[PDB]
Amino acid sequence: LSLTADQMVSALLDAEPPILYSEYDPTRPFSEASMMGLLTNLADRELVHMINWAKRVPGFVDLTLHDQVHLLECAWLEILMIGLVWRSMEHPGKLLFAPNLLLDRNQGKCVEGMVEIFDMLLATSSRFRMMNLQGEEFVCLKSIILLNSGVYTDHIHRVLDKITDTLIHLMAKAGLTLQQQHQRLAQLLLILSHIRHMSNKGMEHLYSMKCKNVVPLSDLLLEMLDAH
Amino acid sequence: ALSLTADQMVSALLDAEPPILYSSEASMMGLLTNLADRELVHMINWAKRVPGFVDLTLHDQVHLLECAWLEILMIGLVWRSMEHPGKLLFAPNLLLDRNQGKCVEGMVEIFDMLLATSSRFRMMNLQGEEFVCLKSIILLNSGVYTDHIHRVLDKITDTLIHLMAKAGLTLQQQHQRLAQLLLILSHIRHMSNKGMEHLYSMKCKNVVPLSDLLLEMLDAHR
Amino acid sequence: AILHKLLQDS
Amino acid sequence: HKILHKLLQDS
Ligand SMILES: C[C@]12CC[C@@H]3c4ccc(O)cc4CC[C@H]3[C@@H]1CC[C@@H]2O
Ligand SMILES: C[C@]12CC[C@@H]3c4ccc(O)cc4CC[C@H]3[C@@H]1CC[C@@H]2O
Repeated sequence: LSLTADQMVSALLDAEPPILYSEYDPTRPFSEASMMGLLTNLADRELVHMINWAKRVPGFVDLTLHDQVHLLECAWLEILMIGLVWRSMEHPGKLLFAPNLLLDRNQGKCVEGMVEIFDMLLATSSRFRMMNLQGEEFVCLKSIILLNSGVYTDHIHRVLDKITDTLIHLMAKAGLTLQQQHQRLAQLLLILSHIRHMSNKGMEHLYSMKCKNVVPLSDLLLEMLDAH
Repeated sequence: ALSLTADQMVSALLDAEPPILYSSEASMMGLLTNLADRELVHMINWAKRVPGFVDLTLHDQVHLLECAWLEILMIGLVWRSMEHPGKLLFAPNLLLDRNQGKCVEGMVEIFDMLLATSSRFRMMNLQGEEFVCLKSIILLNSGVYTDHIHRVLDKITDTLIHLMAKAGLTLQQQHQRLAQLLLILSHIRHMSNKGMEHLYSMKCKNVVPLSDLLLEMLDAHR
Repeated sequence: AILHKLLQDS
Repeated sequence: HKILHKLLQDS
């Protein structure tokens, strides 16, 4: 709560996880199983970084382990997805899962029911591009998702208020008028409703794959999925 | 629509509000889906009175309502239940406490989320004028990623901020409260998606008859 | 869909 | 306890 806006931004920028590579193997064609394998193997490795990133989000480590578990269980796929959409901004029509795994919508058809989710992710990437979403805004949004998504399941709300001040500060510093500031704040936060929707559909899809024995999921993923 | 003042926007949304309708596992689902079906007809009229909405093509109106209908039903339910801690006011003659959710498989989890949202509404002291703005935002936002709509959305944001300024909040307080209100829409989205999953499961299990309209709304979500 | 008609008749 | 519960500690 002590942190200034500039300190908050620096903290969040510093905590950013790396972009990981997939285990993509260009020697063989994709199958439904092999693509699901790549994507879930990637998610799994990302998760370990996500856990350590969360610990660096102001206020998170003050919570009980149970509360930390609950927030990450609620938000993990939302966080993976907003990360994906951010990575994919400078690649119209494609999703940059990894630098060696850049897929267009046609490749999503490889997995039953996946292309619908690709389409939503692509539309969100387009919206980010239309808004000219900045990196400093992105990290604020990602932290908001972590702290908000499972919060209704005061300390947390104070941090959330601090991130709001931070978003407004960034916008003011960028020269937006006062009216433009609350309008953009709203536009950015309404994106979070769409990210929630995609996460819910993505979770249903993943559950479907598991229940059809399409891909072996790690114990961690099984449990993250089971929390839903 | 883009011409209205903040006060005129509030007035229009207040005027447009739907009426409050009246109301075993099979009978409870029967009551709930019967209620929902009748509410849906009034929702369509309300939507037509949300400024900007009738400017849209028929195709786009249908799409927005198909996406948002359960979110809209739920935020209304949460609003009605605000002054009744621990209960959901589905209708004035169907006020259900938390444990009656157990009467239907998988329902109490959803009851719990709705109750938590109502609890959040209370702790924020959500106002009626704010509520109708939020319901309008849900209608226009939920399916919108699938420019004049974004201009109308900006106007409703303006209207929310106007209401907060009128209420005496500082600039800093306005921005913080705007954020708090909009973040609850993420929770309402979550609840609608869970509710849709539940309704689909009940349909498959033949536990209740559903109206042609409801079946249509449900199948819009695949 | 009935939705279409409701919108038109509203 | 959940595996996440463990990862939140080790490190
Ligand atoms: C969860 C899925 C696999 C993991 C995918 C992933 C994997 C890694 C990542 O960084 C982002 C995403 C978003 C989409 C996710 C997919 C949506 C459906 C699929 O089952
Ligand atoms: C859709 C369900 C029946 C209709 C319910 C309803 C019915 C009427 C209403 O005004 C609000 C709601 C919210 C919750 C809905 C339920 C959630 C699960 C259930 O299937």
